[PDB]
Amino acid sequence: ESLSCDASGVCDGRSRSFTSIPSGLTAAMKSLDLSFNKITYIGHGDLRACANLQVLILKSSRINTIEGDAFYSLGSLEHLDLSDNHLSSLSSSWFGPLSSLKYLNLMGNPYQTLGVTSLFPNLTNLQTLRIGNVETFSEIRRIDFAGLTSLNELEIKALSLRNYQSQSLKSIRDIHHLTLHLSESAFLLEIFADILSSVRYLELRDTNLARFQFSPLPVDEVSSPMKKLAFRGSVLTDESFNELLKLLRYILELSEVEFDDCTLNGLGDFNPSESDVVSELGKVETVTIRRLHIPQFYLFYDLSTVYSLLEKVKRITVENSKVFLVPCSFSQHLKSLEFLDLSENLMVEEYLKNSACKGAWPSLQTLVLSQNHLRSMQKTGEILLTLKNLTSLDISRNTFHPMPDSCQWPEKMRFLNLSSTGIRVVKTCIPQTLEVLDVSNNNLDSFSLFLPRLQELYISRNKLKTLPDASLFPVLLVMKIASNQLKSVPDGIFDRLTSLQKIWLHTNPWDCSCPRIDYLSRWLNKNSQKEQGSAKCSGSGKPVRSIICP
Amino acid sequence: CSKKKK
Amino acid sequence: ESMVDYSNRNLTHVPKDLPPRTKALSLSQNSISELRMPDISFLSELRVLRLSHNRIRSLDFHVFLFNQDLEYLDVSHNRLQNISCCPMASLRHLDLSFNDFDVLPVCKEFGNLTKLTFLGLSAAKFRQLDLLPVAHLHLSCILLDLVSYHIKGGETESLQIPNTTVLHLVFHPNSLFSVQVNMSVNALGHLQLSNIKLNDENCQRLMTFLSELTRGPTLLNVTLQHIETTWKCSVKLFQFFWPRPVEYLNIYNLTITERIDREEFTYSETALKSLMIEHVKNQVFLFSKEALYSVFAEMNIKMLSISDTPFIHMVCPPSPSSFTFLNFTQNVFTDSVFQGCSTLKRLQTLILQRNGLKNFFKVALMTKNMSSLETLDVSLNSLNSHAYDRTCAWAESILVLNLSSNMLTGSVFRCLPPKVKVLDLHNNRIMSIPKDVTHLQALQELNVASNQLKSVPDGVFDRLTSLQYIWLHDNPWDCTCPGIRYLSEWINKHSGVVRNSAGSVAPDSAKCSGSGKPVRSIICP
Ligand SMILES: *C[C@@H](COC(=O)CCCCCCCCCCCCCCC)OC(=O)CCCCCCCCCCCCCCC
Ligand SMILES: *[C@@H]1O[C@H](CO)[C@@H](O[C@@H]2O[C@H](CO)[C@@H](O[C@@H]3O[C@H](CO)[C@@H](O)[C@H](O)[C@@H]3O)[C@H](O)[C@H]2NC(C)=O)[C@H](O)[C@H]1NC(C)=O
Ligand SMILES: *[C@@H]1O[C@H](CO)[C@@H](O[C@@H]2O[C@H](CO)[C@@H](O[C@@H]3O[C@H](CO)[C@@H](O)[C@H](O)[C@@H]3O)[C@H](O)[C@H]2NC(C)=O)[C@H](O)[C@H]1NC(C)=O
Ligand SMILES: *[C@@H]1O[C@H](CO)[C@@H](O[C@@H]2O[C@H](CO)[C@@H](O[C@@H]3O[C@H](CO)[C@@H](O)[C@H](O)[C@@H]3O)[C@H](O)[C@H]2NC(C)=O)[C@H](O)[C@H]1NC(C)=O
Ligand SMILES: *[C@@H]1O[C@H](CO)[C@@H](O[C@@H]2O[C@H](CO)[C@@H](O)[C@H](O)[C@H]2NC(C)=O)[C@H](O)[C@H]1NC(C)=O
Ligand SMILES: *[C@@H]1O[C@H](CO)[C@@H](O[C@@H]2O[C@H](CO)[C@@H](O)[C@H](O)[C@H]2NC(C)=O)[C@H](O)[C@H]1NC(C)=O
Ligand SMILES: *[C@H]1O[C@H](CO)[C@@H](O[C@@H]2O[C@H](CO)[C@@H](O)[C@H](O)[C@H]2NC(C)=O)[C@H](O)[C@H]1NC(C)=O
Ligand SMILES: *[C@@H]1O[C@H](CO)[C@@H](O)[C@H](O)[C@H]1NC(C)=O
Ligand SMILES: *[C@@H]1O[C@H](CO)[C@@H](O)[C@H](O)[C@H]1NC(C)=O
Ligand SMILES: *[C@@H]1O[C@H](CO)[C@@H](O)[C@H](O)[C@H]1NC(C)=O
Ligand SMILES: *[C@@H]1O[C@H](CO)[C@@H](O)[C@H](O)[C@H]1NC(C)=O
Ligand SMILES: *[C@@H]1O[C@H](CO)[C@@H](O)[C@H](O)[C@H]1NC(C)=O
Repeated sequence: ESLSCDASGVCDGRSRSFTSIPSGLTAAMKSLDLSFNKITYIGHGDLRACANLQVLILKSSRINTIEGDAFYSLGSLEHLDLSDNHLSSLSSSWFGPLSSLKYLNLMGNPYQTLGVTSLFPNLTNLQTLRIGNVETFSEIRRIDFAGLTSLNELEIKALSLRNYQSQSLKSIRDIHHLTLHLSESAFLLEIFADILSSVRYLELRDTNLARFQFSPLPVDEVSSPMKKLAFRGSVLTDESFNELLKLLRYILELSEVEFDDCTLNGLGDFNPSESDVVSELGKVETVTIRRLHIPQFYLFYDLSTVYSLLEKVKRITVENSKVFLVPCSFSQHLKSLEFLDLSENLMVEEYLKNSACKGAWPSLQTLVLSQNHLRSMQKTGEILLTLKNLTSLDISRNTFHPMPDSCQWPEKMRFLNLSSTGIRVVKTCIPQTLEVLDVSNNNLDSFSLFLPRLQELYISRNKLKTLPDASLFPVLLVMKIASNQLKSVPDGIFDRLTSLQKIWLHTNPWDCSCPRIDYLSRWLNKNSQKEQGSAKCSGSGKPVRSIICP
Repeated sequence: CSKKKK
Repeated sequence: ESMVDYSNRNLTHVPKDLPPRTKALSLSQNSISELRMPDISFLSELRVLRLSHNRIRSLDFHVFLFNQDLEYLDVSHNRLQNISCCPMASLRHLDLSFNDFDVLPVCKEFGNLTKLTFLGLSAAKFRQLDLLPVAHLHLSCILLDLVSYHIKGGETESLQIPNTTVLHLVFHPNSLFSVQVNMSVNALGHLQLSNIKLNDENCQRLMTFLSELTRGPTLLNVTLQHIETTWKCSVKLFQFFWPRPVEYLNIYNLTITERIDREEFTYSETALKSLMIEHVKNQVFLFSKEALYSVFAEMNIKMLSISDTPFIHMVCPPSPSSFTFLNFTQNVFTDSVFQGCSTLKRLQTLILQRNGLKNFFKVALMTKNMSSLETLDVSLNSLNSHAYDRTCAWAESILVLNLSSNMLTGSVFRCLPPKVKVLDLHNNRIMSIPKDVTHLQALQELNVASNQLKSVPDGVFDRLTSLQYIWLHDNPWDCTCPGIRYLSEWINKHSGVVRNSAGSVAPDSAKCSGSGKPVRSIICP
């Protein structure tokens, strides 16, 4: 039964069970939030008082009818959120007076269309439109987006699109990021043609692409702005690849493809037209696949029908998709590949030995095999010798057996991430060449390791009673060595760390006894710059940058 | 992985 | 046992200084070359003498004249070629395997070795009757090695093997298996072959050699060790065994070799109760995984174990199988294993320990139609109960469920087999506990040890009326009085119920985040 507020002017009337817009509103209010109530009705005078309001958040209340002129006096309002209400239909009158509006979210309302009069023509300041719904938004007409020339974010949620009039999205000159939700492919070809010259990033959501057929577009030779293409929750078949790949012929400038929580009801039996395979995926440098569900993942094909298509790509991500082998021939065909991220898969040295064959991944500089099932650092590093250009490896989140004294690694490996790796000792396995080492979140009792070049040394969340000798790394730049078991570090330790420029010590059971905590106490002060995280005194909570001693 | 059917 | 171990001591003679009444002496792995009487005369009490891995050329059994008590002599891995014909009657274990004997050194006097139980031999030539002198002893192991053996003038060599519990045969470790000796056996409990290298060209050579050691009186076990073989040949090896009297078949350190194609096979009535494969290296990378996995899936035995391999999956049997035991330890299996598999309705115990099972709720949907499942060990995987779709469909029949050592959170109690009796959830990540721990009232053992639990909602362990074991240790319990009372009154009222990280009664086991004080010590008024 209470509306609050704050000094700035940010009133918060959230889940107080209202049946009407809170009585008495002030011209001091800059941001009103009346979400999640039963404001079934907004009336003529309900919002005349707060004429200086920049933000009106009415999300998911119970709003089913809003008088036409409800918003007339809100002429400074830039953020309007009516999502998730029972607006059975929309009025052209609500938005006319809001010449200051930048953001307007209308999704979540049971309207069938956007009504018979353009809603947005007089909104020269609009940057973000969100319309549509899951179960009833069914038509898209050419009037619907008249008067809109540019938008940062357009989000049409049209899962139930029964009909899309030709050329609806074409009048819009520039769209920075269009998010479409279609349940099936019936209109994708038609809409894709309308956004060839406007959209800069297309995100397609929740689409059954199972039986998607391509065919040449009516459109004229228009150079497309589109640089990113992303499929969120799509169902795809091996056929879909063959057709979808044909779309890139219209978006020559494209440089990134992404597939998110997508299902592939297939096995990689791709047969790409030959025109497309000569193109080598155009200007697409980066390909990203996350959580691709493949029902019979184990029956997956050679994937050799695309070995030529991908000779030019530079960054590939295939995360949490049950990858268990990148066939050697594939690897040798990924000539131009610089970044490879195979996190959260099924790689084991046995497969990795094939996937990194003698001629594999020639340009690879970064390998990421986090959260796979590796169990021997010696076997791993030795397999990877095939990678001559490898300069940074991440085999973290892999429950390794104890590393030995003698290992080999890529002679240019400057970055090794062994975090969360279960280890409890560090031997001379780790190569001297290492400029960055991350051995945090483990069971290390002592880091006692000569690594000259070593700049950074992330080694937090450990059981380290004692701090490492400052000779072990003469050119050191950083040392994240928090959440540890440090009682107190020897006075005169950052002497030969004439290089250290940032440090971590927080969350640590120390010992702030005036007779002993001399050095630390005053060094942390001289260079408060070189330091993030505030050291907690054991039992006091008082910072170590505090009181010094005579 | 598997090769095709030739 | 009164022992002196002098192995790797670089020795040359038998240390004349040793304690006179010594009983077990090992001079293994040295450079002793001759063994004269005055070398061991004094050790009158000697029972055991291990001389494995030396350089002795001749061995005179009279040399042991004064060791009337010697029962274990191991002169394997030397360079023996000559041998006194009469071994000491005191022998129970005589090992002469891996030497340089032309022909089996078993003389007629070996009959006097009535107490003999282990016999180890090696040779390069075999005649049918060579082991006749020991055919009337109640032997337990005959170790025999054909490392020294080459093929000869086609006139097939024979060799009658005396009745033994175990027959262990070791071959040359660096070549295609090429034995043509005809080996008979009457009574055999366990045949065991080591160092088997096959392609398709010598596959049959092995099947023939096995044919006669395998002809059956009763049942026997077979063990293959270090087999590197074609896939074609492996599918043959299985088929060769199926009709034969082999109850347990075991394979250790298998290496699949040149290609994996679809091989012909049918499994008919068999004596086989158990296939067990452990440690599988695979050198083929491209092949139809059906061609490999179906060969096992369609097997009509009761127990299949396949462990420590690169395998990523197992196919669901095409027809109702008779598997009642499945153990796929330490592979790379996923939660899609046996998805909606309605053809393991006899399966009682399934073991998926040490794999890549991700989605705890997919792992529940797996057992949906496993009408006989009582034990499910999906431990040491990568499980977690954060699934978007948290729908439960457990087999109503599970009694023992090892979920220990994953990344399970607390929602894990929203979804547990109706009639569970054992629930090992140790080494997980549970703080998040729900009010569903009493809608599952039949447990007897419980292990929520090594977790992240601070407190436990008041009134749980009350309805766990059948509880009797509970591992509460290694948890960061909040011991501030307003809410640590319930657990303290509990541990005390049930002192015997709480076990430790070892297995014995211990109410101390539960400790506090701060002092380390036993939670049952605390008194909140
Ligand atoms: C046999 C093994 C081998 O699998 C691998 O080699 C894994 C490496 C993945 C290489 C990624 C190449 C993708 C190129 C995309 C081109 C964009 C076209 C744009 C169209 C509009 O198999 C496995 O181990 C199985 C598990 C993981 C492999 C499955 C992922 C490969 C799918 C690639 C395309 C998905 C998009 C759907 C198209 C219909
Ligand atoms: C699993 O089986 C394989 C064989 O399929 C075993 O590897 C083999 O091991 C033997 C003995 O270690 C190797 O013999 C060696 O040969 C070299 C010359 O090549 C010789 O100088 C040595 O004295 C020794 O006899 C053999 O080469 C090797 N075979 C292969 C193909 O590598 C292995 O021992 C088994 N693994 C386990 C777990 O025991
Ligand atoms: C399910 O299958 C696994 C795999 O075979 C079984 O575990 C295996 O059991 C044997 C015997 O316990 C282990 O041998 C051990 O080797 C060590 C190493 O030298 C030795 O010191 C021990 O005394 C023992 O002999 C073997 O390593 C082990 N394999 C693995 C990968 O763990 C298991 O028993 C089966 N489970 C059930 C319930 O049947
Ligand atoms: C695999 O498992 C599913 C679910 O466990 C089986 O379908 C289920 O079968 C039961 C009968 O055992 C169906 O019960 C039906 O309703 C009542 C119970 O409320 C029952 O008393 C009736 O006899 C009637 O059949 C039930 O519809 C169904 N549960 C589902 C669909 O979730 C399925 O048949 C199994 N497939 C096999 C046996 O391979
Ligand atoms: C080295 O690897 C670890 C683990 O993969 C990284 O730490 C994680 O970083 C992500 C952000 O990328 C965080 O969301 C997680 O909290 C971290 N995991 C934990 C708990 O450690 C780490 O960032 C990597 N280091 C470098 C230099 O890239
Ligand atoms: C052959 O194999 C069986 C199974 O290993 C052996 O039997 C073992 O001991 C008892 C009684 O014989 C069996 O019931 C167990 O199943 C076996 N114990 C295990 C699993 O290690 C037997 O030793 C062998 N001898 C035969 C049957 O000839
Ligand atoms: C279920 O699985 C785990 C193994 O993942 C078993 O845990 C072992 O317990 C015994 C003592 O009872 C130890 O010898 C092993 O070292 C334990 N393994 C580890 C390190 O987790 C457990 O026995 C099984 N659960 C039950 C109660 O049967
Ligand atoms: C603004 O919108 C109204 C109809 O909704 C129309 O009468 C008016 O002419 C429009 N002005 C612009 C920007 O053309
Ligand atoms: C490394 O990458 C470059 C660029 O592809 C290539 O030309 C070269 O052969 C590779 N090998 C090394 C280590 O120089
Ligand atoms: C044979 O055995 C008996 C003891 O069992 C022993 O007295 C006798 O001397 C032995 N014969 C020889 C020559 O070994
Ligand atoms: C061993 O085998 C032979 C038959 O070849 C038989 O005469 C003898 O009685 C058997 N007895 C045992 C089990 O030692
Ligand atoms: C092998 O030896 C036995 C006799 O001990 C005999 O019955 C069998 O026919 C022989 N056949 C071959 C060469 O396999």
